Amino acid sequence: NIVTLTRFVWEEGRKARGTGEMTQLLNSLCTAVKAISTAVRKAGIAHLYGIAGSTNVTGDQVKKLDVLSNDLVINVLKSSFATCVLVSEEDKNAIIVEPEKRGKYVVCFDPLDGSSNIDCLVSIGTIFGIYRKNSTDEPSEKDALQPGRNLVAAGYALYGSATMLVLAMVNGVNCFMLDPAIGEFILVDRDVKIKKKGSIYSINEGYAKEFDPAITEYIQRKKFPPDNSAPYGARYVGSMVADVHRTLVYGGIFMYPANKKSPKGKLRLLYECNPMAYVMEKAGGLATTGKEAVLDIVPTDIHQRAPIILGSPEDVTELLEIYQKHA
Amino acid sequence: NIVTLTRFVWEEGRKARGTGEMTQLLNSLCTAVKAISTAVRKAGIAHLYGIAGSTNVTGDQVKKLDVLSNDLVINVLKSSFATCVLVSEEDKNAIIVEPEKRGKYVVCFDPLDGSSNIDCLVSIGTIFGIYRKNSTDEPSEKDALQPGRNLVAAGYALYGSATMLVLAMVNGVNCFMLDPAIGEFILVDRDVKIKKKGSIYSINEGYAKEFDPAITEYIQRKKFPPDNSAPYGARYVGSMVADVHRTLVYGGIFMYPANKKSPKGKLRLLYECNPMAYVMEKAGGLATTGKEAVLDIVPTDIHQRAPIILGSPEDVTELLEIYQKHA
Amino acid sequence: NIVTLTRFVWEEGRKARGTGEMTQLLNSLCTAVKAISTAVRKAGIAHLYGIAGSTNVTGDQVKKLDVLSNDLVINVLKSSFATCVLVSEEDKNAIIVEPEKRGKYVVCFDPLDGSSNIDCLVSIGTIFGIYRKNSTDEPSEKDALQPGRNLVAAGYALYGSATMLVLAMVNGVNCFMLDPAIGEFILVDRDVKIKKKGSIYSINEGYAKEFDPAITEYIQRKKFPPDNSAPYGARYVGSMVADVHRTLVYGGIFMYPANKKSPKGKLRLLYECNPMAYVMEKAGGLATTGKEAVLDIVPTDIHQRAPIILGSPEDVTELLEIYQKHA
Amino acid sequence: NIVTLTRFVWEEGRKARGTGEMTQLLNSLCTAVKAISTAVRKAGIAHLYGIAGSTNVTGDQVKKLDVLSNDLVINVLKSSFATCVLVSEEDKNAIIVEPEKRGKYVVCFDPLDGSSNIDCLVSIGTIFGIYRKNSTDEPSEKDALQPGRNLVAAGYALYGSATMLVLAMVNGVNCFMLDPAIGEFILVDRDVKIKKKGSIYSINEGYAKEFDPAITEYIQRKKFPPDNSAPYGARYVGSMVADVHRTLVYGGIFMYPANKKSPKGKLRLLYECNPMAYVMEKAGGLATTGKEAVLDIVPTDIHQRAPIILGSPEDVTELLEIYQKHA
Ligand SMILES: Nc1ncnc2c1ncn2[C@@H]1O[C@H](COP(=O)(O)O)[C@@H](O)[C@H]1O
Ligand SMILES: Nc1ncnc2c1ncn2[C@@H]1O[C@H](COP(=O)(O)O)[C@@H](O)[C@H]1O
Ligand SMILES: Nc1ncnc2c1ncn2[C@@H]1O[C@H](COP(=O)(O)O)[C@@H](O)[C@H]1O
Ligand SMILES: Nc1ncnc2c1ncn2[C@@H]1O[C@H](COP(=O)(O)O)[C@@H](O)[C@H]1O
Ligand SMILES: O=P(O)(O)OC[C@H]1O[C@](O)(CO)[C@@H](O)[C@@H]1O
Ligand SMILES: O=P(O)(O)OC[C@H]1O[C@](O)(CO)[C@@H](O)[C@@H]1O
Ligand SMILES: O=P(O)(O)OC[C@H]1O[C@](O)(CO)[C@@H](O)[C@@H]1O
Ligand SMILES: O=P(O)(O)OC[C@H]1O[C@](O)(CO)[C@@H](O)[C@@H]1O
Ligand SMILES: [Mg+2]
Ligand SMILES: [Mg+2]
Ligand SMILES: [Mg+2]
Ligand SMILES: [Mg+2]
Ligand SMILES: [Mg+2]
Ligand SMILES: [Mg+2]
Ligand SMILES: [Mg+2]
Ligand SMILES: [Mg+2]
Repeated sequence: NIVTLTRFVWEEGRKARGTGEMTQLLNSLCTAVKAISTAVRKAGIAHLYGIAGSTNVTGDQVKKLDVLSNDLVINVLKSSFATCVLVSEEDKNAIIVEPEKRGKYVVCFDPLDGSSNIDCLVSIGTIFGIYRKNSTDEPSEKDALQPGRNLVAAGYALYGSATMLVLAMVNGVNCFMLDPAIGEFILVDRDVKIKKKGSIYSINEGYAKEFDPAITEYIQRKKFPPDNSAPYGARYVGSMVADVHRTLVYGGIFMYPANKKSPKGKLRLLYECNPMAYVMEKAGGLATTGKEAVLDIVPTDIHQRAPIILGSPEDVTELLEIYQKHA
Repeated sequence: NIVTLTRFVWEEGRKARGTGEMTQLLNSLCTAVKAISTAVRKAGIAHLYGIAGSTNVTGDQVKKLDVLSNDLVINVLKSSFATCVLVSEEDKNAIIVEPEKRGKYVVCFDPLDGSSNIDCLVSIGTIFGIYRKNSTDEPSEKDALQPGRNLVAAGYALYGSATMLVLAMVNGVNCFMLDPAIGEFILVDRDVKIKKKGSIYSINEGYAKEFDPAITEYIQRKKFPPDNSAPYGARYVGSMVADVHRTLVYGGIFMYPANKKSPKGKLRLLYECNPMAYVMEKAGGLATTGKEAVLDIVPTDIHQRAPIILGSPEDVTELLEIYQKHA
Repeated sequence: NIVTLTRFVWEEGRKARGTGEMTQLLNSLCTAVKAISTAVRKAGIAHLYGIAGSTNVTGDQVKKLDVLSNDLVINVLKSSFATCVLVSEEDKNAIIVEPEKRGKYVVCFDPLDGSSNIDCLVSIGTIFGIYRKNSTDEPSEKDALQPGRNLVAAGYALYGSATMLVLAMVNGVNCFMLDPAIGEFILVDRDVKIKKKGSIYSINEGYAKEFDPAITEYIQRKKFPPDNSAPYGARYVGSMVADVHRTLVYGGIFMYPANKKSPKGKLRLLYECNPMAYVMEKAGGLATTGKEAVLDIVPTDIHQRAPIILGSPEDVTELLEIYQKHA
Repeated sequence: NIVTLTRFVWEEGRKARGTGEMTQLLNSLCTAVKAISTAVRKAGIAHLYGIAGSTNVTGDQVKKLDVLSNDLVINVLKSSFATCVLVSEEDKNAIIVEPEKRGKYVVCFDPLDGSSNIDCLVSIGTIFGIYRKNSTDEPSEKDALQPGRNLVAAGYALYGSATMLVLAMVNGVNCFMLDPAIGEFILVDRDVKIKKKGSIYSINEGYAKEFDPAITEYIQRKKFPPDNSAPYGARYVGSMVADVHRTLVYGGIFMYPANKKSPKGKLRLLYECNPMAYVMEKAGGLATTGKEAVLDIVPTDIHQRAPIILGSPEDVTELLEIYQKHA
């Protein structure tokens, strides 16, 4: 028996006795992701470039891709009827859903992540996190400011060589590969577990001059092992979604620590760090700032940043013990 | 006035006064590339997972994406009628073409490069180079041992967020985007030129402990600019096709130098290094082992390796100077 | 707000307070239909024809299309968990679903209809009818033998110039167009109503010599109107699904009356006539044998045939009154 | 050994000693055909219905499939560099090509035929014919008034259950299936020949009351064979492209004779009748007005109509005899 994304969420929803609202919300993400995937893959681009003449639009319009993604995501989510608040990376303010379309779920998302790789055609993706609304108050920003630990579902779509959607929930992590011939995601990996230990480390070493001594020491150790084993390989694609997926699936460690340009980290906590930390923990892995668990942080700004270290438990831990040794 | 790959090749053929044999060869390759693209993006994956039933099969028994790619290329090329010898990464020996199907061209390719990335869905590609056959004697392996300087055409397809075909000939480098809705590459970037100086460096820093002193000095300068300029950023996807493409388009440098466990470099001369050296030079860049232009090596074995450093002219030149300083 | 098939069935299901089982069953048809559509449209056919060599399958296998369709349909339905009995046109016996996968719904279907048009590439389609199981007995054939009037949902997919899925239920008829770029059906026509009267008649006149006098008289009247208006146009595609859809959407009348080769009609009652009659009545139209309503017939053979006349009410009626005038 | 349309055209070009101008012309058409196909099958229809938002628009304001088709064809042909005059169904006057873009070929086409079928999703097609330019004077409309006998190439694309391109030249008719997964037509039927005698007749029987006596006699014989043979079956899709294709492949006859409200027939000479007459004759069939081979008419107006009867040689001959018997 083959399992499709659609069927899988449905089955899970019954097991959990849902009213179906969260299930429709998930079905809606899928749609969004398929629509983004098709755009990213450049289908229909011959029109932009004149295959039918440059007479095609009467006035002004073409779209950047992340603008489009954002529109797809927002619009599909509202149409779901499952949400009351949304937080996009592209909006200075939480969007609040009209009462007619208002469900009970808060959704944080990065509609298109890894934009310095968009032009060079490198892997890019979409990041999401779902919360249940925890107040009887009219829906506002505060509803989005919960710790990642209160997540009900999270995950990401990866537009790589193929398109994959990874979904994490209370019971674990599942991967579905998009079949673009029939528009259906297919469970291809079930209940995924990251290796305890890894052989790849992933960090942008260009900030070498600004790392703290923990990260400096750890990096040396990945390259000149004290036990004299083979040094870790290094991979940094530059798209968080890509680097984290490879981390999930081959194991190892991903790092985006604090900097002078950012002393608080670069990556966003609501819609980059959190969901990626939820996925890592559901899969037997760790996600820390160096000092504490990403999921336990209570945000104050929807666009707050945080340092993030995630990956195999022995690897992350090894770095936590350096921070400890140092403090 | 939209220019598709087929038209462009056709015209370039006219200007060259071609017999039309090479043009057909290139048309053939486009077709191989669109076919691999669809396979890589997993159209019809649902059949492999029993959508239609017939579910005994999913086991370690069926054709890998890398093997499929190879077959597509060999067959689509032979069917061209323009080739007499092919070299593939995936075969110990050059394939001699059937006298009946024979043509003058010699083709070296890597049907699918970046196979450490395959399972994690990161970008992967196809690299190729085309030579004119030098001797009059029967077609034999040694027809492929010609230095890169002799390349009549060379380039690659990147399967990334989108699929792209980059093609370099005597008079420049051009980029064509695959519109998978119609099966057609659209020229999106004409006569491409790499910038003189980038701000990104690409290398696997995990081999730090095997690096020669110049590579070592070089990295340091990128991190701690002795002149106080901004430090370069780092990127290493792990797929040559992707790292190189980014280098073409954003500028900067890409390096797979010799190291102790790879005393000759790891990347293959005939179908990885030469193809990308040719693109880089046709685009105003450099490609060097550290002591010598890659294109000038006289090859001695079809699977020979070479150290390769390629990218923007100023960034390669700076490194070469370091190499000179280490006499 | 755009409505997708998925969302539409969901919304309807809640309104009707379903446990969701019938809703998953519908979601499962969709999938099946997308999969059939992609096959029919010939995607991936380059493999059959050797694009990768004729070395591709080790032993014996390619599939006819209606065989495939059948496998898709059966397998997707079982996987739904919504069914206990299925009746395919391709199976001499009702399939009975294993108790582990056994839902409460009986499904009758023609997996691929219009097969004399398959080779000439004319429009083809899939026909379905859903019943609720009406016994507390272990599920057997008798569960499929209900009159069309006990239908809970029915409809068809059309693989024409575009692919459309038409769905009828207690409350009416809705059309969704397949967007093959993102694999999603889009409500494009809502609550469809056939015209009271039409200007097209549709019958295979080649059986002229064997019609009864009712049909003979009616045909003359469509061609030499007694009121002297313009004669109806004639259309017979040869695929029931195509002729009936055009009937639904432009109005008029479709006929496949009794014959000597068939004195009982050609078309099958469980999975051709019934669903097509349910769709016609939900849309303000009529479906008769000449003597009685198709939906009211209680079948005795799952593969029983019946005469069928359907289309605009004034048109069908005009023919009923000829039968009456004659009897 | 798989043969794609591009290869086939290329070779036929070699054998013909072509300049390669006509070959490019045909390549261009393939590209137009794949583009219309995608549009007809409704990829990206979700955008027209506000998936991405921007929902003011769906109203009677945006480009019809028929207009889009026309633009694709004109532009893709002009970009060929092989044409000096085009005739389209959709334009009152021939389009003269810009001297800069000029070539020797004259092209008559029907970008989208069967528009009464468009809304019901029944098959529709694109018909074309190519002439060599006869005079030396400036390119003008009258360059298109050449009898069909002069056609250098002719054929059509059928958008049906699958998309097909049928192409007839001096040395035969071949059929190529579009694999929309890779954007490539595959030759599936080589040197096609219509059978001598079919058992299907195609006509709009609704015009019975305007039919000339021979057509009338003819129909009767198909229904009541005076020799007691089996009666022919009837089929009339309503789209010339589909009815004709079926005629090519199953055999039999297709008829649009003159009738009183269409005293000259309805179908257009330059871009409907000639293109299909040429295919039929190159395939061993006949095409006649009833008194004269269609290809021999000297046309006098680019939108002139003609009565046309085409199909198997025995079935056309039988009808012609009836016409002779009516002196
Ligand atoms: N598809 C699903 N998968 C897993 N849990 C679900 C699903 N649907 C609902 N639930 C659980 O039930 C809770 C209430 O669902 P709902 O009743 O739709 O708001 C959710 O917050 C989930 O924890
Ligand atoms: N499409 C083309 N683009 C650029 N150069 C070409 C093309 N076709 C042929 N040539 C040049 O002309 C030489 C002979 O062409 P051919 O007769 O096809 O072998 C080739 O080796 C190329 O150097
Ligand atoms: N998606 C739906 N649309 C319309 N009616 C439905 C739907 N789902 C369930 N129902 C109605 O509720 C009945 C019981 O549904 P179920 O509880 O799924 O067996 C069905 O037989 C339908 O009449
Ligand atoms: N691809 C082709 N297939 C068949 N005949 C061709 C082809 N190309 C050219 N010809 C024949 O040669 C003539 C001159 O070709 P051209 O130089 O392309 O105008 C054409 O009018 C055709 O009759
Ligand atoms: O170039 P930098 O500073 O390493 O940042 C790249 C990071 O930025 C992001 O685009 C988020 O801004 C991530 O996808 C990625 O990890
Ligand atoms: O893991 P390493 O040693 O850095 O290798 C990366 C290189 O591996 C290769 O796959 C070797 O073919 C290249 O595509 C890529 O540049
Ligand atoms: O050629 P005939 O006898 O008119 O039958 C065609 C009919 O047969 C069917 O294929 C069902 O067998 C219908 O789709 C269609 O209406
Ligand atoms: O409805 P009628 O008069 O039979 O016309 C059918 C004919 O109409 C046309 O659309 C006229 O272009 C043809 O495609 C088709 O053969
Ligand atoms: Mg973003
Ligand atoms: Mg981001
Ligand atoms: Mg390689
Ligand atoms: Mg390889
Ligand atoms: Mg059938
Ligand atoms: Mg049938
Ligand atoms: Mg027409
Ligand atoms: Mg037209």
